[PDB]
Amino acid sequence: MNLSSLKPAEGAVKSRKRIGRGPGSGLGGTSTRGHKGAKSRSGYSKKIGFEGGQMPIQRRLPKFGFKNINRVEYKPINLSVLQTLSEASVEDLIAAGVSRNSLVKILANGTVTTALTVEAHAFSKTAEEAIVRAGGSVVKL
Amino acid sequence: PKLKTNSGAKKRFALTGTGKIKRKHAFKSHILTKKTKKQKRNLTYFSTVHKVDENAVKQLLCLR
Amino acid sequence: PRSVNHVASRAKRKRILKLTRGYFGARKNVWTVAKNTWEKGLTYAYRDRKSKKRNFRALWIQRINAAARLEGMSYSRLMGALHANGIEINRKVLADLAMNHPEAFRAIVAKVKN
Amino acid sequence: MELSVYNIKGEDTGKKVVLDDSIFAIEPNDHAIYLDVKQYMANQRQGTHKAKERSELSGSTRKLIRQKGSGGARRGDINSPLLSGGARVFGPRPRNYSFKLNKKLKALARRSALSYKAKNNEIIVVEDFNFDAPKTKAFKAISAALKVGEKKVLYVLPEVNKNVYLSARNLPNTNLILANLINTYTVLASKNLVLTERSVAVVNELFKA
RNA sequence: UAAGGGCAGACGGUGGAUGCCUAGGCUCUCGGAGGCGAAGAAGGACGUGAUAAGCUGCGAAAAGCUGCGGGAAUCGGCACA
RNA sequence: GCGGGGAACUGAAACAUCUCAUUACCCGUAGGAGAAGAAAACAAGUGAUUCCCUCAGUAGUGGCGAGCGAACGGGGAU
RNA sequence: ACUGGAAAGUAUGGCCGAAGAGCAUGAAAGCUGCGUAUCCGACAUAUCCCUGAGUAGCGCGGGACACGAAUCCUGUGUGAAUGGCGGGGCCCAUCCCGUAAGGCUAAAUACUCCCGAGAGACCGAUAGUGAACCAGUACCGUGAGGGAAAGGUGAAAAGAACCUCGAACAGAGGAGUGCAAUAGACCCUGAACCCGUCUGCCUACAAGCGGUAGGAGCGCCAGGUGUGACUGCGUGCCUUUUGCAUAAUGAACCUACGAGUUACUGUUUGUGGCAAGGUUAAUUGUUAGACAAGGAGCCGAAGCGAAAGCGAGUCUUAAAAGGGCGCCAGUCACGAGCAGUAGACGCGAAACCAAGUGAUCU
RNA sequence: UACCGAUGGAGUGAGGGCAUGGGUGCUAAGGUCCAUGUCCGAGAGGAGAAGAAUCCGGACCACCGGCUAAGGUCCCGAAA
RNA sequence: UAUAUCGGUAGGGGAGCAUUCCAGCGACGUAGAAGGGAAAAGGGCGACUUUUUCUGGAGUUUCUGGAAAAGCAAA
Ligand SMILES: [K+]
Ligand SMILES: [K+]
Ligand SMILES: [K+]
Ligand SMILES: [K+]
Ligand SMILES: [K+]
Ligand SMILES: [K+]
Ligand SMILES: [K+]
Ligand SMILES: [K+]
Ligand SMILES: [K+]
Ligand SMILES: [Mg+2]
Ligand SMILES: [Mg+2]
Ligand SMILES: [Mg+2]
Ligand SMILES: [Mg+2]
Ligand SMILES: [Mg+2]
Ligand SMILES: [Mg+2]
Ligand SMILES: [Mg+2]
Ligand SMILES: [Mg+2]
Ligand SMILES: [Mg+2]
Ligand SMILES: [Mg+2]
Ligand SMILES: [Mg+2]
Ligand SMILES: [Mg+2]
Ligand SMILES: [Mg+2]
Ligand SMILES: [Mg+2]
Ligand SMILES: [Mg+2]
Ligand SMILES: [Mg+2]
Ligand SMILES: [Mg+2]
Ligand SMILES: [Mg+2]
Ligand SMILES: [Mg+2]
Ligand SMILES: [Mg+2]
Ligand SMILES: [Mg+2]
Ligand SMILES: [Mg+2]
Ligand SMILES: [Mg+2]
Ligand SMILES: [Mg+2]
Ligand SMILES: [Mg+2]
Ligand SMILES: [Mg+2]
Ligand SMILES: [Mg+2]
Ligand SMILES: [Mg+2]
Ligand SMILES: [Mg+2]
Ligand SMILES: [Mg+2]
Ligand SMILES: [Mg+2]
Ligand SMILES: [Mg+2]
Ligand SMILES: [Mg+2]
Ligand SMILES: [Mg+2]
Ligand SMILES: [Mg+2]
Ligand SMILES: [Mg+2]
Ligand SMILES: [Mg+2]
Ligand SMILES: [Mg+2]
Ligand SMILES: [Mg+2]
Ligand code: NA
Ligand code: NA
Ligand code: NA
Ligand code: NA
Ligand code: NA
Repeated sequence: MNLSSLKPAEGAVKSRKRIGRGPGSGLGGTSTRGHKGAKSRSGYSKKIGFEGGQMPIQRRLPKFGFKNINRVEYKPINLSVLQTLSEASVEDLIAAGVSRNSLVKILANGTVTTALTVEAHAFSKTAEEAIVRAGGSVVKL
Repeated sequence: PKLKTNSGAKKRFALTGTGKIKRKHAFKSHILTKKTKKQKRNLTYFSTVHKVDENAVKQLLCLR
Repeated sequence: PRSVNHVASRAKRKRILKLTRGYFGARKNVWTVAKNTWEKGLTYAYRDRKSKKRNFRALWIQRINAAARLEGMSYSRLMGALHANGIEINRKVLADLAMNHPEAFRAIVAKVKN
Repeated sequence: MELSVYNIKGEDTGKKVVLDDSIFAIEPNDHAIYLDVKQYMANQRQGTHKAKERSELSGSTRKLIRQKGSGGARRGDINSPLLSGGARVFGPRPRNYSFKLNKKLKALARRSALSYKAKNNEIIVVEDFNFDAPKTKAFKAISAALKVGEKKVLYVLPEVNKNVYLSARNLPNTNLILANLINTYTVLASKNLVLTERSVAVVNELFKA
């Protein structure tokens, strides 16, 4: 193709819907709005959380809990991806190839099965036991 | 303009792992000697928003 | 850009107004009156295409009745006899023979006169 | 691919260049070309258009006729769209037509256009040339010798070359472009593509994969 | 027999739609500049031409006065002199 | 631009707190810009103002209703 | 050379090009005119020991801060310290940070009555400014104020000498000009409604939405076209309604005008690019929108718990899977649908508030 | 033959007549309130003179072909 | 290829025509453009489209894609 025979992919562009333009289109007259009432008028809008005057669910239910400000949340990294990164080293904690100046916690879902010394901010007890069983070490710093 | 969250909804609802809405049962604040112990425990437990009330709770939470 | 379809909009009306020639008074040329008249006529035409078949069948039956009474029978007796004998000539052909080929109608009647 | 090199006299020089396969021999993506061309022509737009709505007309807001009793249609103020000389409802407003396409999509569209030119055999590699003084006749002769002077042609140069640009300015079916500024619309808009050796090197280095 | 009437065609009348056209609008970009006034402003009144002035210009020196630079044959502003 | 005064209709499906809005409007007074600006500061290391992109419809605030709504930090212009 | 009233058109054959932008010219011109690319050019006149007291702080009443009673401000009443003093969201102690009650300060920012040069998948005379022209004019009002309609002969006025009818150009018929006067001043084109004349056919015994389906005769020009003796069937349309021929609503008619649009943010979906990753924003560089940079940020990548926290587990429990929730391909765009915020499909109140104009009527 | 999951878009939330079972009313109402069907609503065609829902019957378009339904066959008006 | 299906208000879904402008590719026009009158033909179907002639006297248009001031009978 050139500029003279351009063609979009099949089904990529669709024509817009145009209402209030006659009977044959199926969208004229009342123009998809029904007959009367509030919803038929220009400028009608739905009040969010309004149910006709019945007490809404967001007022019927109670508030609960609180959110801690200084919440230390770790990014989880598992043994399976540790072994995947190991199989193209034996000294992890690079982890940029991920995170971006974050705190990392090593978790035990797969298996290490290698001899690695892993440096991370946190480990689980199962993860520590797994890496030491496979013959590794932890640097919790 | 960007959509604004409803403050009451954001104080009353929470998202679960598989995209469900977590909520607290509401009949237990101040008339509790008369009620039943099993009733009170079932109101203590954390429930979920009904499917018909979903997308309304989602509109309140800005479809999040 | 600004788009006004002046020529197409006028041409639609002119095409329809060519179809309302011959109408009476304002119904031929005044456009809202003329367009109103033309659509009611179209509903009439749909109905009358159906009614034309009944009208022509009734005319054939009346002509066959007259010719059969000339021959000595009635329409109902003649048609019963033809159906019993298995003659499949329809009422249009029978009426045409009755009006224009009386000898052929007579031979047909004589076939089932038994 | 491999392309023979011609001098400015139209004769084969015996030298040959290699065009990157990852640029010039890929399967073209027609949808990508469509999107890139559309984005180019949308970015060229200057959406300076406006009409006056009801709040921007000059008439006063006084009720023209009293609400009841006059025997005609009820009327508000003179800026109504129902009245002759009234407001324009839902007319044009000033707009920005630019939109976003992914960088990788743009690169794919560029490579698809280049591959399409190479497959349809409109790429001519020529030797680099300079003009001591601007001269339209010399550039016309170069186009005639390369047999590109009938239809639209696009010359791709490695650097500015002010004398060459001045020479080609007045020719009507000729376009010039720098190698590093190559885009899908410009590549597709011309029948013939002419490259120099340095331009081929620059395109291969800068638009590969 | 058409007093008149109906329909069609042709040809006219009225009216000013449509098509084509326009520097008159609209939205902006870039670069400047961001005031005028008691040395009397903005905005007006009255005047001013060979011939009445509706605009324009001008101010009792009144469609204009002086000098320097540019230019080289028409000019004496516009409303079909 | 800065300053002095300052509504209501409207929204809350009534309405008074709240909103509309420190808006309309009236008045005073600068400049080519004006205002701000060099820590009795933010924070839990940065380092005067101003503007842009984020942080974020987040923290908070609220007949905890309708609504309103930051800052630290980071990336820039300078 | 051809067509033409007239070539710039078409067909040949040439030339210029740092100039093939444009406008004008009797139709559409790189080579007819003004210009354009490029280069040159100004007599002037302009521009470039001390350390801030009615303070810090405090009571009462208020205000501004995102905040509807910490920091900041103060009407009223009070009132220190001089290493000391202030803040870190109310108060205390430690710690940290700073040094009030004096002042000035460019840039990056906001705007366009005005001047110069440019542009538009903006309008094209009921549009676009109210205003293309006599426009804030005519007109209306005591006044404040409100506020129109109105463009086009022809290439060139060559704008019709003269004759005829007529009192008269009132108007026309000629002649003449002109490509054209059915371009003759209201002048390009010249539609509808509406109004006439001529020709063809029908019509003065006939009764309802005026058509529709049949069907002679007559009339025109070779199977088309006009009319329609006579026959069957038939209570317009819109809207609102359980239901309208309705004696419910609405329209004199025609031409022109007139009502789901755009922005932002979500969500779903069609189609795409990359893919365990995806994507840049503001902005910056080069040449002049394009190309390249810019990873801040956002989403995904692990959940459970109010939370500390633990983690393919976790919460509840003294403990038990006894119960809950979880383990056992995304992301960025383009097109479309829908939602919210904006006047948000259009027209329509009675009213409310602010600042002005009116006692020439009464 | 299209019943459920999940998702995108709705409209409707003034009903009416007939038959059947009832309440109310006066074993009145083209009355009113429920229930079970049905039709009109949103449904043209045929018979009943002319009638929203009574009797027959669900219209893709064309036909100057044929058979039937309800109901009819002296004339208006098809057929004894 | 067969069978089945194709009455419809509110309303949902699908596929198209015309209009103004733009890009690319083709074209037409004083030996007569657009517009206006008359006539003929065409389209699964339709929105609409071609052709002939008179008037008119200067611009118009095909296909593919793009964007909307994108269609009137009642207010
Ligand atoms: K309608
Ligand atoms: K209530
Ligand atoms: K003329
Ligand atoms: K002309
Ligand atoms: K006329
Ligand atoms: K008739
Ligand atoms: K009435
Ligand atoms: K009912
Ligand atoms: K046009
Ligand atoms: Mg519908
Ligand atoms: Mg409704
Ligand atoms: Mg309505
Ligand atoms: Mg209703
Ligand atoms: Mg309204
Ligand atoms: Mg039949
Ligand atoms: Mg007002
Ligand atoms: Mg207007
Ligand atoms: Mg529109
Ligand atoms: Mg007559
Ligand atoms: Mg006429
Ligand atoms: Mg004097
Ligand atoms: Mg209210
Ligand atoms: Mg020229
Ligand atoms: Mg106007
Ligand atoms: Mg006289
Ligand atoms: Mg004429
Ligand atoms: Mg004329
Ligand atoms: Mg009689
Ligand atoms: Mg008679
Ligand atoms: Mg009623
Ligand atoms: Mg009726
Ligand atoms: Mg009414
Ligand atoms: Mg009326
Ligand atoms: Mg009526
Ligand atoms: Mg009407
Ligand atoms: Mg009207
Ligand atoms: Mg209700
Ligand atoms: Mg009800
Ligand atoms: Mg009843
Ligand atoms: Mg209804
Ligand atoms: Mg039904
Ligand atoms: Mg039979
Ligand atoms: Mg009979
Ligand atoms: Mg059917
Ligand atoms: Mg249907
Ligand atoms: Mg002609
Ligand atoms: Mg429109
Ligand atoms: Mg119209
Ligand atoms: Na007559
Ligand atoms: Na001409
Ligand atoms: Na004369
Ligand atoms: Na009337
Ligand atoms: Na549709």
